[PDB]
Amino acid sequence: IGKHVKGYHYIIANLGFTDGDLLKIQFGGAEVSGFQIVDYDDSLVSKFIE
Amino acid sequence: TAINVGNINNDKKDETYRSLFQDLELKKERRVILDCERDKVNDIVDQVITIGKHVKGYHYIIANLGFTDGDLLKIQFGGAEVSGFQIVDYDDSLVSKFIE
Repeated sequence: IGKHVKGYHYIIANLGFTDGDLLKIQFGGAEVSGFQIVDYDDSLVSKFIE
Repeated sequence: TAINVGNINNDKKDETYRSLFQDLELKKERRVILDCERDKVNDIVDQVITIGKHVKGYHYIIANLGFTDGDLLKIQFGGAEVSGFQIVDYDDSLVSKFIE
């Protein structure tokens, strides 16, 4: 329905932002904020992901 | 505003396409004609949905004899008007006896 252009602004209220597929609205123009408890940038998780 | 969309490789396809509509944003272009092979249509249609240039305000014209031969249900609920051309009439009884 196209309600993701520049003007809308969504909030993902779970501790897993990068856990689901979100590239789909990566270029729509709307803003998207979320929460991440598993910081894939932390060193321990990087050795885990490998 | 004729833009040669033909010469593009597949690896840098997403970059030159957003840059094509940030070049179509200079003119605030809301009316676009495609006139391309049916395969290159669905590629163009897809990137259009990702940037969001299919809501109420845009109008596309598909210049090929295969309007219903591609997928149109995707850009069916955005808001933009879309037009094209069809040669195969699926309401005629001759094609009906052929489709059956």
